[PDB]
Amino acid sequence: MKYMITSKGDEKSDLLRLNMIAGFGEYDMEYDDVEPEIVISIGGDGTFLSAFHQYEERLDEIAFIGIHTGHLGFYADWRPAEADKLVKLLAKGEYQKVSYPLLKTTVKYGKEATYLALNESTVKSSGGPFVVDVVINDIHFERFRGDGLCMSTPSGTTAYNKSLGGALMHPSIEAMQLTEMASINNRVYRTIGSPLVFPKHHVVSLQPVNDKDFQISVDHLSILHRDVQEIRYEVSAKKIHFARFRSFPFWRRVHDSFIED
Amino acid sequence: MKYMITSKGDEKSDLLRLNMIAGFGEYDMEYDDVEPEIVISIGGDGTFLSAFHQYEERLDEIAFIGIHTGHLGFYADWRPAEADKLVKLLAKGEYQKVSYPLLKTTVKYGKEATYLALNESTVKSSGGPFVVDVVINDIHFERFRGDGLCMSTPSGTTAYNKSLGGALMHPSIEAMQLTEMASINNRVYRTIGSPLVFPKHHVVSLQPVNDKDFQISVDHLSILHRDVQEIRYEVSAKKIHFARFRSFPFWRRVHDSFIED
Amino acid sequence: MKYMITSKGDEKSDLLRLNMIAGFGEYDMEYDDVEPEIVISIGGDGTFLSAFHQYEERLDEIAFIGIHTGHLGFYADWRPAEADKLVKLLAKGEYQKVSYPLLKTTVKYGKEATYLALNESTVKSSGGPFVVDVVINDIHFERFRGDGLCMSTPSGTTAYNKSLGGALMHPSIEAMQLTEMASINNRVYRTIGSPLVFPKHHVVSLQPVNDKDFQISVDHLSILHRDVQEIRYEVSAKKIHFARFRSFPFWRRVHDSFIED
Amino acid sequence: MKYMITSKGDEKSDLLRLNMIAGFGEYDMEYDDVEPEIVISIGGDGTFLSAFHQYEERLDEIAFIGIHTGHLGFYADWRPAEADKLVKLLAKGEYQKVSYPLLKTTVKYGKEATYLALNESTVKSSGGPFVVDVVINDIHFERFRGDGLCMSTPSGTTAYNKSLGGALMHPSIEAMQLTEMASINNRVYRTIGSPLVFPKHHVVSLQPVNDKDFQISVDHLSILHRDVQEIRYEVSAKKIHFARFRSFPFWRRVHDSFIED
Ligand SMILES: NCCCN(CC#Cc1nc2c(N)ncnc2n1[C@@H]1O[C@H](CNC(=O)NCc2ccccc2)[C@@H](O)[C@H]1O)C[C@H]1O[C@@H](n2cnc3c(N)ncnc32)[C@H](O)[C@@H]1O
Ligand SMILES: NCCCN(CC#Cc1nc2c(N)ncnc2n1[C@@H]1O[C@H](CNC(=O)NCc2ccccc2)[C@@H](O)[C@H]1O)C[C@H]1O[C@@H](n2cnc3c(N)ncnc32)[C@H](O)[C@@H]1O
Ligand SMILES: NCCCN(CC#Cc1nc2c(N)ncnc2n1[C@@H]1O[C@H](CNC(=O)NCc2ccccc2)[C@@H](O)[C@H]1O)C[C@H]1O[C@@H](n2cnc3c(N)ncnc32)[C@H](O)[C@@H]1O
Ligand SMILES: NCCCN(CC#Cc1nc2c(N)ncnc2n1[C@@H]1O[C@H](CNC(=O)NCc2ccccc2)[C@@H](O)[C@H]1O)C[C@H]1O[C@@H](n2cnc3c(N)ncnc32)[C@H](O)[C@@H]1O
Repeated sequence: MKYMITSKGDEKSDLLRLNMIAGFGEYDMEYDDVEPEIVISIGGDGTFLSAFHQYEERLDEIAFIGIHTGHLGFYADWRPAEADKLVKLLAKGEYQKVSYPLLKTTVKYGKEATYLALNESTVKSSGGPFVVDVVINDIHFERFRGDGLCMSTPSGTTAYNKSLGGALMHPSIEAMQLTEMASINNRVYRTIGSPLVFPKHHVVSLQPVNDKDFQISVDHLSILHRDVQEIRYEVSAKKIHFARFRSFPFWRRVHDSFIED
Repeated sequence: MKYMITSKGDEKSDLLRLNMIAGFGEYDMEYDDVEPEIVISIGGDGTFLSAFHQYEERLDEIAFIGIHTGHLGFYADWRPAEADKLVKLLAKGEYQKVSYPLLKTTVKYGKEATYLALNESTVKSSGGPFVVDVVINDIHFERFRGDGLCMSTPSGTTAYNKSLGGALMHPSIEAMQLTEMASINNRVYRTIGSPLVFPKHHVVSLQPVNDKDFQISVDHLSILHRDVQEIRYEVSAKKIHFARFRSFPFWRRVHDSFIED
Repeated sequence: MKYMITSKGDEKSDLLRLNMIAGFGEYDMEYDDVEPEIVISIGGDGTFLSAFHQYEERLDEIAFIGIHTGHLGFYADWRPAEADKLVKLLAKGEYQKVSYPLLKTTVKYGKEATYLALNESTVKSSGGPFVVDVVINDIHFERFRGDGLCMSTPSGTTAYNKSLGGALMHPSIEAMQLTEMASINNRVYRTIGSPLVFPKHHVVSLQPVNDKDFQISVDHLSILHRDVQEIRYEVSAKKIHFARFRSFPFWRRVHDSFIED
Repeated sequence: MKYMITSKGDEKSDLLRLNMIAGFGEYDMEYDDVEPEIVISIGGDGTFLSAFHQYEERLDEIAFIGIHTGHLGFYADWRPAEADKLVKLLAKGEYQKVSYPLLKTTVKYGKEATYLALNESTVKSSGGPFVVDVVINDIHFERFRGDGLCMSTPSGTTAYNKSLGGALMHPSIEAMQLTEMASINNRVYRTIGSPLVFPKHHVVSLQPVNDKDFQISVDHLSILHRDVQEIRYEVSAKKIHFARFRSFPFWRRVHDSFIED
């Protein structure tokens, strides 16, 4: 029905976008970037991430599709050569939807801000040492000293989380994963070390010890937050929906990206 | 109703066992180690593991309880001082049950053997190099060369899995986790490296490349298997049930064991 | 002969400093913080690091001593109770000196700046992605994409380097060690992963790929450098000298700090 | 002068060997596999390792050369196409020698056995738990519980040591590196975790706690030792010598093997 297309903005992606719009013009399809029902991202995973955040207030009404004009992306998992086939199948419709879990981040001050992540949310200090108390379902778990912390969605586990030693999780698992960035461990300072995987309805709370200023990232976006009293992580009730047109299993996607393609 | 008690076999555990039996004699409780409904393990996690495997054919009819006479165990999570309180609460009954997921291992030859794991199942070679093809839901994922592989239950993630870099997973997540033991990675040999977390109904199959003899462990038990054609891992449909009498959250149990107690 | 004493600045360290000065007044010892021959640091390792950098232009004329008024430090390895014994032994003299290797960092622009490190020097980006070409003795070794890189002295290996997975090296080895911070590794991006240990006279050069702005740290000090053409690492020809009065072996120091004391 | 050639034993390596012998027949070169001065290994690193151990009692009289008929090896670093060039340059002589450090392993019982390693020596248990006390220069450093331990030469650091998280060390550094295999770390059990790098004249001693039977490997060779009282590691005074005919820097060799070739 209603659809829009975002572009990475290079020549290859802009022209693929115009060609798909022309191809869409031959069906009962209406270009609408205010209330689209299909969002096509042409570029890479960064382009797809921006498309998700552009429309994160209408996630239940939108099915996303990614086309990678560079190397294979984990979200942009369609090749440009299949664009005409994609146009045809999209126009007809009757496609199945698959849903991936998302991460909710709440930042409290001394007022509240909430953010939704498709990959992950990270916390680092403003410049000095990073020290937070990690509280799991109101239980004090550890005092973390180090570079920072990363809380990843399942589909995010192949991104920053992977570089930090985290496990790769199949996205059908409604969970979030917390990994450490360079923790100090000696006689007096102790962290768990291992990645931690949390189910739905578990709340991980980060509470400042001394400094209350933190650089908080949500996917690409990174903002300095001041006078922070708490950072709360939990699996969101909201999910992102993908239009699926053929089988591209997650573990094959992992294989193609990290082992060989 | 019917109950039995296993002991580590040292003086401390044998006498605690006899005292609980005497205390149980004052209620409508019958000692039966053929068809018990409550299985009390007195000792450590190894003692608890043997109790589980002693009765793994009646898991749906049994609630397990562990008493640790040494350091705190992840399964034997009751102190000996609470034994009298445990007797009293057990006798009355009306206790809630909590269930943890289990791992099913199938070993095929050229005939079939199946095993149930509460912690993990590992595969190593008989002596020479270990090389297996890793197949996920019939998709060839990687050729693994190294010391071996470990497939862990959620409650097993704090055991061997943790020492191999795996993530700690809350046991409410029905999953299994595959970690690598010292993989070779160079130009010609590529593994994923990261731990992999699999949901229910995903089948991980290990298939020999040259040598077909493997040392396979299931919890404590380790057996040399010969003429192996395939090793299949999946989350079991069977679950282990614990009698719960108070709140001892998993993440607090993790905290008490690895951070401080 | 000539000596000075730096203090962490809390009450405990200031008063210990005044007491040692009073005790030194009973010997042929002259307080001189312009050209001291003995530099006593009272506080922690951060205090010792500042003392080293305060006098890094007279390293060949100075023997350093650290007193830890908090937990045991790797550089401040004397307890406050031994201060009177230290005064007496220092005044007499005839102490042996031990030398630790240092790291030289050269930053080139489009002009040159050089820095000396006792712990390590790290490179991170100004905000966006960090991408550098790593060149070893003029040989292009890898293109590094990730959070950053850390080059550690031997005595620094128990500090940031340790938290990044680096090896602990005995300080008698004239070397530097390069560790990765969260590198991306997929089909198209490849780093070595492993820590790299370099002997004297090997030059590791970091060369920008796109962005030329970098946040460069040397021990505690962190500075944003702009218009960087190259960052060069090599083991310095200069060494830091410690006054030794009893045996405190490095591996015992490692044991006391990380295993138990 | 005197020379011999070992072969992997496949058709490619046997015929290359015969062709080099025929080519050597045109110079003042004598085939002697009793007291050779040049040892040519044709095959892979395993073939080279066997050549080293075949002649480990005449290391000071022998210069080794490796030809890799498969993928590039770290010791067999010459291609078969250069065999004729190698024959010519070898016959003339006047080649430079480069030396790599070696590892000495002493096994004491209740009698003594000593072994020389070019890659590494590892210790594992006979079947049950592996527990040893790690003693560094007579100082008790840690009690290690886990799968085992690996002590690597510098040139060995790119082999098993690399798969265990160890650092890659340039072979001009006279050192040995100790890495852990899956150590248990909790409240009651503590190891250092990090790889440890030891200079010449440091002695690392492994002492049994309960079981005295250990599976000890030296390069390819693996032997069950019984009634072990101590395992002692130190950098050997003996070195292996390579004939060098052109520049093939170690870090380029690392690059070609792990990054790209
Ligand atoms: N260019 C602006 C936006 C950059 N990123 C977009 C992305 C992405 C992504 N998501 C992936 C996924 N779920 N599974 C596997 N692949 C996934 N990709 C892949 O990652 C690559 C791109 N990303 C990248 O170079 N970032 C470095 C960076 C650092 C600082 C600022 C900006 C960029 C590409 O190949 C794509 O295919 C944003 C995402 O970087 C991830 N990120 C951040 N820091 C690191 C790190 N140190 N190591 C690994 N990933 C990191 C993080 O997770 C974030 O959401
Ligand atoms: N004694 C015969 C039986 C030994 N093990 C019993 C157990 C256990 C256990 N389960 C735990 C859990 N889910 N979460 C946290 N804690 C858990 N425990 C804790 O682990 C300790 C005991 N186990 C141990 O020293 N094993 C070494 C070993 C090697 C070879 C043969 C026999 C023993 C104790 O403190 C207990 O509290 C069996 C279990 O060893 C685990 N295991 C095996 N190898 C390693 C390793 N290299 N690193 C870490 N764990 C290992 C594995 O996972 C197995 O199921
Ligand atoms: N307070 C201002 C100055 C802080 N640091 C002083 C120091 C130190 C030190 N040197 C040590 C050594 N050679 N071997 C073992 N112990 C050694 N110490 C020990 O490290 C602790 C102190 N340092 C620390 O919390 N820093 C966190 C930090 C981050 C950002 C800004 C400021 C501080 C103390 O216990 C002492 O005993 C400076 C040194 O931090 C090291 N550092 C930096 N980031 C990390 C990290 N993520 N993980 C581990 N170390 C880190 C680095 O290496 C630097 O030179
Ligand atoms: N085939 C009989 C003999 C096998 N090995 C010969 C070798 C070698 C070698 N030395 C290398 C070096 N210094 N730097 C880089 N490359 C180096 N190679 C490379 O390693 C590959 C070969 N080796 C291998 O598959 N071994 C697995 C194995 C396990 C159990 C029994 C037999 C073999 C090849 O590509 C070659 O190019 C012996 C050496 O295996 C090393 N080894 C042992 N276990 C592991 C492991 N889990 N992970 C990584 N290496 C391991 C160890 O270190 C030993 O000395």
